[PDB]
Amino acid sequence: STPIQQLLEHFLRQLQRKDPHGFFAFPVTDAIAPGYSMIIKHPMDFGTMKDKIVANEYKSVTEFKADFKLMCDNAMTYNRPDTVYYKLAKKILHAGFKMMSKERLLALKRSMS
Ligand SMILES: COc1cc(-c2cc(C)c(=O)n(C)c2)cc(OC)c1CN1CC(O)C1
Repeated sequence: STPIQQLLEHFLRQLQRKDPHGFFAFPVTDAIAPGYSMIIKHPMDFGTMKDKIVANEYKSVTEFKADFKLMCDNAMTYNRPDTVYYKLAKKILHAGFKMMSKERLLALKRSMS
């Protein structure tokens, strides 16, 4: 395992503990959500992101943040605002971007000197 992999696994774990029922743990299927694929063209989930970290598919924290935003955006695009999925996606989005903020990544960048 590499330093970037270790850092991405930490961010992922801290994000995964916000989803207790595992609604974002594995991909959304047409069986679980009717006509999902007709609406969501670029699907994403925590499990897909885990495989990518392991496969060393992330060159930056930005690439990781982009797949995380994608996951939350898809849940807010498919589901209406009064649903449990939309509300959880909104909360985990705000949580991930506070945790992976410019101020936090800057403090980290400066600690690598
Ligand atoms: C992958 O797992 C599920 C994902 C969803 C889900 C549905 C929509 C529409 C949606 O946008 N997102 C993001 C997730 C719903 C599920 O069923 C209640 C499950 C089943 N699992 C949950 C565990 O408790 C059983």
